[PDB]
Amino acid sequence: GLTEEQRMMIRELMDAQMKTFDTTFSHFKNFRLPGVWSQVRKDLCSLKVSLQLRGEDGSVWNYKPPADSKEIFSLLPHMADMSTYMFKGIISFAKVISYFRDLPIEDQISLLKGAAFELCQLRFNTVFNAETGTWECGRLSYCLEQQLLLEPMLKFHYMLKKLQLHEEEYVLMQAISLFSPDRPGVLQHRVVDQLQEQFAITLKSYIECNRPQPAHRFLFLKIMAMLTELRSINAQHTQRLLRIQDIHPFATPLMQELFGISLTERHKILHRLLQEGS
Amino acid sequence: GLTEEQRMMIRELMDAQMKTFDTTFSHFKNFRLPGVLEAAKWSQVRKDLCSLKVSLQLRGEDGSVWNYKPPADKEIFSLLPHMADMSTYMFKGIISFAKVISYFRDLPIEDQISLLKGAAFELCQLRFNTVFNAETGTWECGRLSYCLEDQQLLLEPMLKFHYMLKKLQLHEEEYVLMQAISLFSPDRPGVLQHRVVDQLQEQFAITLKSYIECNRPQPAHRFLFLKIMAMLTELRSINAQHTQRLLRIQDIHPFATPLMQELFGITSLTERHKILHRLLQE
Ligand SMILES: CCC[C@H](CC)Oc1ccc(C(C)(C)C)cc1NC(=O)c1nnn(-c2cc(OC)c(OC)cc2OC)c1C
Repeated sequence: GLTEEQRMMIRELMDAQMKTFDTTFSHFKNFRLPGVWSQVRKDLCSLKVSLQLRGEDGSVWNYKPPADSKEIFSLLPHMADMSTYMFKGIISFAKVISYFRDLPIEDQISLLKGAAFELCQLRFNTVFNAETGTWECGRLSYCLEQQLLLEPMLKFHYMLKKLQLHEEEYVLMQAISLFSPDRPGVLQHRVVDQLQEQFAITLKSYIECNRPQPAHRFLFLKIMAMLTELRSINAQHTQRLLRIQDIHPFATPLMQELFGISLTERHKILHRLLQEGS
Repeated sequence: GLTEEQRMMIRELMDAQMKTFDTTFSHFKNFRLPGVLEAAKWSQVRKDLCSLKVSLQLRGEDGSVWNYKPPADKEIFSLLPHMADMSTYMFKGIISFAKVISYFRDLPIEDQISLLKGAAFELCQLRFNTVFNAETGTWECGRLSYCLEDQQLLLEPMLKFHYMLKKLQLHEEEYVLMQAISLFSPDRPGVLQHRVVDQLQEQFAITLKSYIECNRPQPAHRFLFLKIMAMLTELRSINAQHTQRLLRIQDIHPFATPLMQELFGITSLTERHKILHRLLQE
């Protein structure tokens, strides 16, 4: 049994997730596609994937990427368009949350700047297939091509998928990650921290009310440990992606705002999206 | 051996084939691709498209491979715009091939149109056979490949034609001689100079027959010429079948390029074939 606010808190996060997560990716359209230095290449080989695109008629386009030999940056324009679409649903997810919109406009930008990558990877894990190693995104599919676990990103997705979390546990991780008080640029550190502690208490209470099996022992502490690991991966890959942008500019205008390439003035797209409605 | 006129007859056909056959399909660009998105009229159309089912493969300069798996069953009309662009590109190379031949230029412009109107499909299949892989079942057109999908395929005469013709393992000179015999068919609709085209076709047949006698062993290729003539006869029937299959599909779903509309009878001999007439002047 959870308190009435804990029940209300989960139902709002669940309602916000349903309204702002295009799990079928049907509204993802107008995306770039592949046409018909030593420190950089070591990272891209781990996340090498093949792109599949199913059609409403039943046809299947399949893209096998070129081998290792300006060929490792062919999928990045598409992945930038995909990451931007995912984050636009993340922004809408934050706007629906009542505790988020009541924050100052600068804190809303600072929180989304620090949780952009983390909240996308949590939503990506829900469409990740453990056996096939494929992120099934409705019309689109991303299939990979023992040693991969050395890459923290792939290792994070396999460990998180192994926990077999509920929808409520996924959206609570998004709330705990979004309401991080120690993000760069946050002013209301104390108010955001108070909000984060309530999401953690709600997550801890939910697990005790629905997970009696021994496979889920210490599950709350595992989740909190995964959120810390995901925070480190965020710092690694955000620093890594700036090197690729430095050599081959590929980021969309919204991704450029999130990287640093007044807050409301240099984050014009993010400011406009926070003022717009559903 | 071969007579000096027959030797020069092969040299001209080989020269015409070399100048007009983009064997690597390097100049085939700007083509359409399948996008990322009464009752007896359709019933007869579905039977035609399910016969030949191929998957499209696109190799890239960097090493990437785009692959298109066709759908099942207005969904079976996804590959037609691409094949219309491929056929038109092949037709233009066939027209240029005939224009290089001196025996073809001396014919009236109407007989040139009539011969090209009846042998356009046949000469493309002969060129397509040279890039067909019997083992993999794929037409390798350089960066483009067309792999078939399921004796299940021998039922269609078109696929059976390519496998039987490939088994003969014909030379380049024998292939280009088949094109001349097929191009100079005197019994095409609209042909006027029946005797010239018939005598010209007989000389190409004699040259092809004499070429086999002088460049092949004695007992092994004793009937190779008659096998070739049988394949040309079978190929003429496939042309009549395919031409009728395309008119039914075009009537329901227009996909024909302007050049294909003229060669197939869709809307004087030069009044209804203005595009084909212009390509013969230049
Ligand atoms: C389902 C597709 C995804 C998949 C899920 C983990 O994974 C990838 C797999 C392969 C590749 C290759 C290009 C190497 C082939 C990439 C990814 N993955 C990504 O391309 C990516 N995933 N997240 N982000 C990202 C997003 C952000 O917010 C918009 C952000 O903040 C601005 C920073 C980000 O990166 C540090 C990217 C660029």
